[PDB]
Amino acid sequence: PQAFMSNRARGYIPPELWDPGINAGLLNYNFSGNSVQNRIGGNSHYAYLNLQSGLNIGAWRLRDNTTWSYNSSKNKWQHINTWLERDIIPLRSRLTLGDGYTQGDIFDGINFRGAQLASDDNMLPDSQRGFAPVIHGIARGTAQVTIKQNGYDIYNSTVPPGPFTINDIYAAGNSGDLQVTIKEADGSTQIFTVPYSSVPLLQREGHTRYSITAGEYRSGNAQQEKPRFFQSTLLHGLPAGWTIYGGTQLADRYRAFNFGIGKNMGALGALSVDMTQANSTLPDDSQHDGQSVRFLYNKSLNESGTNIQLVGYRYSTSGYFNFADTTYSRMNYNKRGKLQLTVTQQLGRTSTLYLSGSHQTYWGTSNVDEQFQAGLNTAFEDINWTLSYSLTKNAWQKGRDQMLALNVNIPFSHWLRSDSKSQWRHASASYSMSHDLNGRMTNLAGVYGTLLEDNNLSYSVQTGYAGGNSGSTGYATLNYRGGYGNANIGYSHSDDIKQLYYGVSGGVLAHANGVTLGQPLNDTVVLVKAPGAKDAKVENQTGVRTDWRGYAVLPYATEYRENRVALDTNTLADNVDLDNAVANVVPTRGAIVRAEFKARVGIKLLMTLTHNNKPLPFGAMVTSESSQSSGIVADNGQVYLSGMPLAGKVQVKWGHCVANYQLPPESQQQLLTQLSAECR
Amino acid sequence: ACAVDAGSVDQTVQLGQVRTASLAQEGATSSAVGFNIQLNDCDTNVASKAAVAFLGTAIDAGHTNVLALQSSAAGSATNVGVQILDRTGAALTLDGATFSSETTLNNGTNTIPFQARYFATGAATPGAANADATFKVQYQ
Amino acid sequence: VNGGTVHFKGEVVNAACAVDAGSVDQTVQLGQVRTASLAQEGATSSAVGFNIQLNDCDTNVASKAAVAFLGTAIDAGHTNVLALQSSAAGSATNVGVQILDRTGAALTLDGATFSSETTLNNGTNTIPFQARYFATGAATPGAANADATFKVQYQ
Amino acid sequence: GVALGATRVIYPAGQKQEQLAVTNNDENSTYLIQSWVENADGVKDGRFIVTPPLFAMKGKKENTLRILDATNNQLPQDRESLFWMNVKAIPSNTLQLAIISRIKLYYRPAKLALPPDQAAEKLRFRRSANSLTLINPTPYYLTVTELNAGTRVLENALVPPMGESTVKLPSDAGSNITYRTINDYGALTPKMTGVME
Repeated sequence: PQAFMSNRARGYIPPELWDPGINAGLLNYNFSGNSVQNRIGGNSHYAYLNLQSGLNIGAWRLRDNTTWSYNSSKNKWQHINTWLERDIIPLRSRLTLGDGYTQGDIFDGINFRGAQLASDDNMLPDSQRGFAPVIHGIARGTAQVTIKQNGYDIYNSTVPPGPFTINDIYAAGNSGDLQVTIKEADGSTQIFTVPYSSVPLLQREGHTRYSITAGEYRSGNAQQEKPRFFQSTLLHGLPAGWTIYGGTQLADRYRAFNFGIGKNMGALGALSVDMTQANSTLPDDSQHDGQSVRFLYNKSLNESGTNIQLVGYRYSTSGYFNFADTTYSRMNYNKRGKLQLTVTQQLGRTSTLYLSGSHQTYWGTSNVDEQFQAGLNTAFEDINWTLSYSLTKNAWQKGRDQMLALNVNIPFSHWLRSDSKSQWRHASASYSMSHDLNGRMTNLAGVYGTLLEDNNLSYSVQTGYAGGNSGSTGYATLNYRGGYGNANIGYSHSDDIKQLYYGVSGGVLAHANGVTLGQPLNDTVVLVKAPGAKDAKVENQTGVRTDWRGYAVLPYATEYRENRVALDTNTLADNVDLDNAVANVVPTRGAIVRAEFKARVGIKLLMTLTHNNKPLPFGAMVTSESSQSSGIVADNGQVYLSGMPLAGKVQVKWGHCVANYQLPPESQQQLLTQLSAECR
Repeated sequence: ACAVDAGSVDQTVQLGQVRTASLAQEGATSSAVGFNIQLNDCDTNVASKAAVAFLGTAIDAGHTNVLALQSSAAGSATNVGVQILDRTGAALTLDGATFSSETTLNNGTNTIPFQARYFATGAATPGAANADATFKVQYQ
Repeated sequence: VNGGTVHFKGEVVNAACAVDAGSVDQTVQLGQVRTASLAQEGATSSAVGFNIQLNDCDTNVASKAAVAFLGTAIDAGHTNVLALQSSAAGSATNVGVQILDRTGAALTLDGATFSSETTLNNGTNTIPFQARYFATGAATPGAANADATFKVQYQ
Repeated sequence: GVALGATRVIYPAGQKQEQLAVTNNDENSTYLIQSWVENADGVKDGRFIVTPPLFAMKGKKENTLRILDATNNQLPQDRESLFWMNVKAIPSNTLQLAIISRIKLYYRPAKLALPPDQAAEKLRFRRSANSLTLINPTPYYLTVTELNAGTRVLENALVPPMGESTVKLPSDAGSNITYRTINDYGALTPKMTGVME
């Protein structure tokens, strides 16, 4: 039966195929500079250099971050973060030593410095991510199952006569009505439907997420102290649409336990209720005990795919404080209630009305922090327009605080023809108008796009007008994403202010085969090594070209996934032919993986070989040891060779013959040469 | 306070070419393409933390976390949209008020990374997928 | 407190169908020749069935593809009979394989294509065919393996 | 089984090397790929050379065929030209099957009077007894599918540029004609109606 069979999920990659990477250095630099010229204060120069060093030795990844600031008057190198990370495959987890952040969802985001061992969801196959019901069934006789969504089929497979569990269903959005239809060979078809509603705290059945964090507490504010603390987080997916999530936050003065359950009621929707009980010692000697409840509701699609409602209520009784209040200074009003109501309604298949309301009441201070947001985004053909309104009445006498915004994007392709070769096709006009409901108007009309062959050079010229003051603030920007780095230069003109921004960002890899420069790196990187193939653009990426040595670096690669790295054969020197123009690499988190390509630098040759005035047979192998090349005879004795010298000899092994040949310089200059050489 | 870096106001991201084999059924996603939002002159004292929220047209009510591609004269792809991930790897609701994860504002330049991805709602027809989104930044 | 816009531009390209013929290596097994049974020209053998799946592609691009068979004809009269391709002691005499249709009509090996009429089986689009031996006068106890070529015109 | 990147390769004039992707989805399968180009008459020709002509693919792998031009600018620069690219996968008592995938290679002149978008609409119909001739004034190869003459499909037609293709029509069909042409990327254009001009 399928249930007893160890059927792997769709898109599953064995952990053995995962590439740890190579032992190599890493250095990402980002220099920025601002020249501000004001009539009142002459001119001033600001410089900020961000340097991010790293070393990937074995599987450990050491990373360090530093900042240097300069004014025009001193140099101050400032460390920020240092962390040694690793992935533990058997535990399906990631370990971090040193600085870091707590990714806690049940608890609040906490920055710390210590050891964190946390399960990682990226390591799981893409099919087994998010929330999706797992189908359990018993099929009498060999059957074929077609789990189909409201729109189309999803999972079609064959099931033996026995128990079967299917958990490869994709997330398929927040709401879905999966109709499971099994068709037996003999019996009539058996159908049943299951609806579902997903919540970010819900987990798949038999899925476990854990997080163990220990160490000192680090915060940007100088007032806050640095106490040692521990944090355990657990998220388990029970059968039948239940999820149990627990947590423990322990310290010297703060001890909290969070327990919560989430339920998938199907057509009704999704629910999540958790209670956190916390005993905290305030900055003063007083001890406070409290409990907080966070109820969260997600309604399914009302009408026919029109409305979605989210209701998040939070009741924090007096005496409930987060870890920050405990970690305040030695000597330094709680939220009685919070309500978030979000309603999204789609109309006309184009307009998407989003209404959001936050309503927070405090203990004692009866003033309520009301916040209403209304967005209306519509996409009529190429025109993309948006009207937004905001209204904020907070406790500290914020008044009405209303805001209105109108943004229109009009691509030039609306007027330009489809096949236009002008550079204006990759351009658009953006018009924005903002009102503060008091007479404050902020108009901004601009053109933007790209103007290079590879669409690297992105330009944006936007003028404006701020009126109460009447200031016409112009703004021009040019960003260039080349094969060595990104260079941006901009000119911001005001009534009496002229700002000149200039910056360069780049990445350096000191791998085994010399130093390679490229675009700024982003977690995992792919080092494409194609020696002898100079200035060969890679595919599906903008401005990533090999240097003179043939080594280039790809900024981003998906972790624990099959990603394709291809060299664009069109924009490659006619003297060079690649044995393989496409490679596949599966990198680990923050790993430098080498996608090696073999390139032949000699001329491209098509040889008609005849033996005893007879064409060589199909499948004959034609090699050349003079330049280490190989090929297979196609038909009529036609064989293809890449990377061959001007004058040479080849060997043919149909099942041992030699063929001599010479070529003129005009043939060497020709793109592809064709010659006939009778073999011995 | 501070503001978005010059040039990061209007940004364009080339997702590339994706095939129906990669996006054949609902929930199938392509390879994420990275892009960053840059802020300058953000000091720790004035604003410790910041986050962004994207506002864009949803392809359908059921999938509110993915965008809707605009129609074109040549022909627009059907049953496919653009999805914006985060540093943690989770989807972002395209509502104006739903913000992203908080970040620590280092003194001076600060770059926030994000990923753009293709999200297929059913079988995907070939064509050209172009989508727009508007982002607002909140400082804490 | 406010920001601008980000636009995403990309292309979604249609992909040609992946063709799977029978078992692995695009191989379909046939029953051994019966010397007594393969007596006359009209004598036949077991009509073994197989199928070709057009997977990893849309049900429209798969359905719009024309389909044809081709190969080497053994004789001028035996247009629909594929010549056996064997040069060894296992070569048989006056034998060959015929690729039939769904109904049972002979399929021309010249190359004249026809509409696929793919059946949308739960997995993917499928087109079923059959192969059977066709004696042409005599039989010999040998392995008469043949080779045919499948042509798919992606309209 | 091997697969091609697209069902329609459009080669613009003036380039030298077009690229077409070949992929092997099956993990355990050894193949020999042999590729060539024939003219509109199904005759092997050397005007386009696919490199490498014959190569060995082991396991799940993807390669790129480079279509090098050798026209020497001998083709017309007024209308599109049609060619057929054939890719054959030799799977190196049993009969073996070699699959030949055939795709359309459109040699498209760089400058054309009409953009590709408006080509589909301007397709007129000449209706007579047992004939539903399609006249295409636009300089593009029109791939008409789902040719509905009221309540019946006729067949799939490939109207040449500046040409009139012929289709046999049963007399029972109605006057109303609806069609839809395959666009550049391979999708189906929304169903248009047909004028009798």
